[PDB]
Amino acid sequence: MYLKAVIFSIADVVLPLTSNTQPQELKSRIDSELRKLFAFLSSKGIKVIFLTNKNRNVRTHDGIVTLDEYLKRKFPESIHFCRELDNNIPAKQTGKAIDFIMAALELKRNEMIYVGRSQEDLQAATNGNTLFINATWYEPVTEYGFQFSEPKEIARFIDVFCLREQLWGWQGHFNEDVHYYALAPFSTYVPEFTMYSANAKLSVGSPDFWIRYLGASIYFSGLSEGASFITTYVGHNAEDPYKLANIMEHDLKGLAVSFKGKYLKDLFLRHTTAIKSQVNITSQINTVNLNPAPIKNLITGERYTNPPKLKGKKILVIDDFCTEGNAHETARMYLKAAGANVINISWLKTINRDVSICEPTRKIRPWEANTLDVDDINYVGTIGYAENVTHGSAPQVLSEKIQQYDNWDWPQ
Repeated sequence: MYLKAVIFSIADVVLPLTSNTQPQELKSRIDSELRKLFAFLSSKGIKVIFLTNKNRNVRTHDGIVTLDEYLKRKFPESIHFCRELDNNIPAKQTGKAIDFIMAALELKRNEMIYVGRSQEDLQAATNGNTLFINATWYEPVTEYGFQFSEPKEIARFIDVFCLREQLWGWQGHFNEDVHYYALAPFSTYVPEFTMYSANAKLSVGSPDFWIRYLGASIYFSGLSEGASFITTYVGHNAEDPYKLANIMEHDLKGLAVSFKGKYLKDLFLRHTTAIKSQVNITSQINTVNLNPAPIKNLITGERYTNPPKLKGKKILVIDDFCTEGNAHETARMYLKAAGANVINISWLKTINRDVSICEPTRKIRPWEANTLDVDDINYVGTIGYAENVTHGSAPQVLSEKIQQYDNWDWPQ
């Protein structure tokens, strides 16, 4: 098991608090779905924790009861860590209540996730470096994605992405600074399979499917630890380089929030159109660089006034396809030149294609255009495909995983 406990907060999750003008049938439906979720978790051996501050009064049809009485009668198979009832529990928003639960239940930090909605619970989860599961069935969120609109979505996320032994279908390392991960193997029989149309929706899967796959694998693998930045690469056409980022921006913002990191949508610039390749690697190197003024505030559009501080910072680079690695290696080359610690993550790894690892013989000016000759490339090694496929991973599983996700329903 990767996931051994799910923490639930109360406000706008178990009980609607912000509003008292909700659809009259919704609270009963949510209670029914929460019981299904908790029973599902129990059936998988996963503990249900309520983490609360006050043993607040709760109005019921029969009268007022305490929160502990309410939870124990409605959701008896649970663990209620309530600060008002136990002075040993640290203040939630410090993050240290996570440390308390880890010790009390003898669990690792990334053996738990944290379902909440309020800003106070977002801080409790993220300051405790636990994955935040943003529950939006009582209070909507418009600023970013990676949301869970009803309790069934949490069970679907867990069942599809969190219970399998293999979080990555392919992964490899080279020297001490090259780290490649891919969610699933991929093989096709057409020459240039597109993930999205020329002029936008995805062709394979969906934004919610991929962000949930990414979130689970990055988190339960331990790979999110210490990540400061998440970014995407750029398409080959300088006139339209952000088609993937544009589709995934909403959800990548939400994943960054949940990781206590920052999503830099336009850290990479495609200043000139290149040959599509993921072909000599100079085609990539000579047509991209780092943006010295990326968007700092995706709400306002305000840009950094000085280049982001990347030295010694861990950055997750996410792309859709990895074939021979020309895109990821170029992304790594620029970020490494700026002093960052780079993780290269792909949705899909093309089968029977090896990744050539490259290092420049000449110095890179990472924040502006560079023009390298083919002789300026040192091919230092290879992360092969066959040698690094994880057990049970085949190009046939992605189809089955999307089908399982798209048609998911409560089991019997």
